[PDB]
Amino acid sequence: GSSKNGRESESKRLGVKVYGGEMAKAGNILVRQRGTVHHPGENVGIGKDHTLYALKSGVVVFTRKKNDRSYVSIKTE
Amino acid sequence: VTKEQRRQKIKARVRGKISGTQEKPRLTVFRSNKQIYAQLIDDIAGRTLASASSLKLGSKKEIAAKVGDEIAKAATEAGISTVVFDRNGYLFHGRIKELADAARKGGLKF
Amino acid sequence: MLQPKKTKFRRQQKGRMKGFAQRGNQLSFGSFGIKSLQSKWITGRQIEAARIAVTRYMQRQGQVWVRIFPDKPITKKGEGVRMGKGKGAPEGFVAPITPGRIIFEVEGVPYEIAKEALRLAAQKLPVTTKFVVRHDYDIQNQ
Amino acid sequence: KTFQLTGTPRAEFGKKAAKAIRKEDQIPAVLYGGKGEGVNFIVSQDAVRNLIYSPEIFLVELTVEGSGSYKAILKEIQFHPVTDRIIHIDFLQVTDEKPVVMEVPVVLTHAEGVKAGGKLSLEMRKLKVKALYSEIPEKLDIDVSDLQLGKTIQVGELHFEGLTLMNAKNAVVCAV
Amino acid sequence: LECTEHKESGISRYITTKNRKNTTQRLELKKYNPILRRMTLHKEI
Amino acid sequence: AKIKIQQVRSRIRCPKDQKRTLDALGLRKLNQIVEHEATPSILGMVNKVRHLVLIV
RNA sequence: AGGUGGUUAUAACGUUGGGGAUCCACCUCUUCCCAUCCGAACAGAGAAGUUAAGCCCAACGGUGCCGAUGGUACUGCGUAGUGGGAGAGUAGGACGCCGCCG
RNA sequence: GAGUGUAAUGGCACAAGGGUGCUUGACUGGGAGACAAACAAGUCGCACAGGUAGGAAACUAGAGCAUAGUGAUCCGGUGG
RNA sequence: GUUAUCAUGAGGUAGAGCGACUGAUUGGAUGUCCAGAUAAACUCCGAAUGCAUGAUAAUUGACCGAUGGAGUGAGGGCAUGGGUGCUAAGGUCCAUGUCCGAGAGGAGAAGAAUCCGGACCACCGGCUAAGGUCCCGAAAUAAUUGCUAAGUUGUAAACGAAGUCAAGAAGGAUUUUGGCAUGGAUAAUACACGGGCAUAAGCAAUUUACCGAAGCCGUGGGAU
Ligand SMILES: [K+]
Ligand SMILES: [K+]
Ligand SMILES: [Mg+2]
Ligand SMILES: [Mg+2]
Ligand SMILES: [Mg+2]
Ligand SMILES: [Mg+2]
Ligand SMILES: [Mg+2]
Ligand SMILES: [Mg+2]
Ligand SMILES: [Mg+2]
Ligand SMILES: [Mg+2]
Ligand SMILES: [Mg+2]
Ligand SMILES: [Mg+2]
Ligand SMILES: [Mg+2]
Ligand SMILES: [Mg+2]
Ligand SMILES: [Mg+2]
Ligand SMILES: [Mg+2]
Ligand code: NA
Ligand code: NA
Ligand code: NA
Ligand code: NA
Repeated sequence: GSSKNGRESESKRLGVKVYGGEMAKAGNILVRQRGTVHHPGENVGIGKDHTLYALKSGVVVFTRKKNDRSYVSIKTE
Repeated sequence: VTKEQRRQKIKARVRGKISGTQEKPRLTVFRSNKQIYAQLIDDIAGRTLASASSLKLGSKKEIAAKVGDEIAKAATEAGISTVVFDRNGYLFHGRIKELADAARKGGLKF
Repeated sequence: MLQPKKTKFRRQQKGRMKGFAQRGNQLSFGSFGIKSLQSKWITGRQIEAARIAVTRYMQRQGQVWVRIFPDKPITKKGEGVRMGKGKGAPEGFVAPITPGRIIFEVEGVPYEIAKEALRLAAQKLPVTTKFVVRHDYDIQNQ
Repeated sequence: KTFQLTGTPRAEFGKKAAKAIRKEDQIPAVLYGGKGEGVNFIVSQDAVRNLIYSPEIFLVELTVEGSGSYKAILKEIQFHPVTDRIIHIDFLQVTDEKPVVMEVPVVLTHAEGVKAGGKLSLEMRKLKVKALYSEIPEKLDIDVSDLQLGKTIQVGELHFEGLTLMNAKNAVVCAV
Repeated sequence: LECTEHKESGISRYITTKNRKNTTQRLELKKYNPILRRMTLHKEI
Repeated sequence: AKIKIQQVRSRIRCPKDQKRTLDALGLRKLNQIVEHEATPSILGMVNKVRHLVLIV
């Protein structure tokens, strides 16, 4: 009578942080992800852990394209 | 696998970083068996700003210089410098290099 | 006894049967069948007893179909074992069914024999059932 | 081969409208095909009782009140999971312009020789056929007077009329 | 078998690791000498 | 262009969201009447607590 | 009959025919730039030859792709009512639509 | 439907998968702004100055497809 | 700060599906094909709700910073989504609400959390909620239409016989879906509609009036 289980690790709080429509300052973290679930578009950079962050200030836009690939970009002025 | 699937594969690798704006327009070259062409393109607009070719104008490498120079004069009048040179799936060699060298030697920072 | 040849996992969480069956509520193979009116786990021992009963009738002329397969593992702790300390000893497999799901299909026999043969099989089952005849059937040709 | 059906107009749609319709022992129904939009209407359980619960097939001559008159065939019947009662029907409009696939009963009309012993077995009870609606038989007769031993007549090895056997050729339509 | 390494030649030092059973020769890499403000060769000690 | 709303059921054992909707309407006591302009924002508040209020 | 973009294939794939004014292509040879075991690829040097193939045009619902209306499942609130409403399948659509340059 | 040294999951075709040529950015001085969050800790990322590598150039490089491979303070050792 | 509306955004649950993958799987013709079908650790698909941002509206003001003082860190019931257990437990472990805790009043005969309802004080005033109106016990032996014959009722099943009422189907017989009853129905100090007792004073339906709380209103008097 025993269990060989009982283990788990801490969750990483991953996901979208700034949604489409909101305003971002340069440097703001937009998406925490494993791999490129979302892809960097215009004015958006990618970190070592595939973190998506804003290179310029503006409006966050999501956009689906060929093969339902999602891109994240910043719309400036 | 058919002389074009590889070229399109190389084309998209070059286009992953090279594009054109109103400033620094893209310099694009197409090499046929007999001729050679060039084009200045504004990707945001989508329209061509200038062009040159040897259809209506020495070995083939000796004729790419004239194309590489005639594209400079066309851009010199329109007020273009510091273009960006894309390979278009072409190895930087031979005729294509002479076209790039002539464009750089003129008024463009190709 | 009807059970998977192999499984990917040894244990399974006890799920939840929610509504009426939306698949397997229509006869496809035979002309007569029995359909459940309750949601319940059906064991392999229950199915074997019912199938032997219906096959014993109709002599040796006709074909019987089992339209459910028990693929859900279940466990049981046993006597003198307190709550906790993990899952219990394995106890075979069951098939969960919802109201409307057809269990036994019969073909090759006249109307009256089929009605009686599936009545004996339904009396070995833990759920109340209902006789169904296919709507394209002809009473004047059997 | 022909059935007479009529139906009342249907206006409201949705969960509330349909549930109230069947409270009067009615069935929601639609008709569509070829040119023109569909028609929403209401039939009754008594009216369609002999159209569906039957070993026969018919070319429905449908007269929807308030809209017009058409010709149609049964396409889809929706049954309740537990009560086995009809809850929805859609009729496909048929015209004399292009064929339409439908399945007609096939009848094994004496048996070949002494036969292998009470076999005379009808396996494939229905066969898909595409043709003009006025060329589809009420039945698919077969004469069986050869190979009393172990034999089978396939779907491909048969030619009836200006029909088209789409019923999954290289299959088996009778045996023994 | 992966140990610390200290490349040398105030003085300029760089700390790094290497497998002492795979790379058996002393490490010699060109690095930026802050004191001289130019690249020089740093060898393992 | 106005509309009068009366509370007729208690707010005991109601979800916090419904309790907060009555506050946004101004209702804090049984049988109390409030008056408002019948705009789409106010109408969505009444529709959320329709089982608790009356239009009078 | 070319180059280069936009639109998430209704755009793709495929099938059967047509095309050589000029273009694109296959094509001929490796002394040179450059390359692999091999000028097959990549590169250079030519126009002696062909439309056979890629390529473009017409027609085709063939494989994929898009897809209703109605009905149903599910569900928020609420204790039968009041709102939201799939997936699958069926009628159908579709052999692209737009810019710039030569 | 393979691979990605190593569990699982997510990702990867312009490949992040496989080859070669040259190389040491597995840089010195750095942290606008964010994620995460009892605290202690953790995570992603500048601008530009100095000097490099690859490249025709544009450009990329402050280690590795990502997420585990760990241990405070006190007390001692070594180099400036 | 909150709630509603509008705009914008990212989802992979419920459901569904399986020639869209992996695993599992039924019957046929014969790896090929035709049907049938499954999953917490399957997904070609995919809601309702919820979540984030902005604007407008309403909102007794409900939010935040600094700084003085705390207590708490044994919870519990119910509903919904689940794991575990035996689809046991007034069981156990989470999530979302709610109430008891720290909450009196009314109904339920008598019950911490079921139904109604949040008690400033007084009153020999009035209107209502849940639930009721033959008597104990406040208010209809009220009106109208059916059902039940079992005192069922007024506060369990597989399986029999179909006792009776309504609406049909096929063609006196069979049968289908509803409604109410009947057998199955079962231990130990004496038993239960709470009791009397009722053939309606039971059940279903519609209608009016009335009764009913510390709820609301009225009158007087205080407080923050
Ligand atoms: K009671
Ligand atoms: K009163
Ligand atoms: Mg985790
Ligand atoms: Mg719909
Ligand atoms: Mg900072
Ligand atoms: Mg499910
Ligand atoms: Mg399923
Ligand atoms: Mg403690
Ligand atoms: Mg505790
Ligand atoms: Mg408990
Ligand atoms: Mg539980
Ligand atoms: Mg306890
Ligand atoms: Mg309380
Ligand atoms: Mg009295
Ligand atoms: Mg006793
Ligand atoms: Mg009061
Ligand atoms: Na745990
Ligand atoms: Na609902
Ligand atoms: Na759909
Ligand atoms: Na499957």
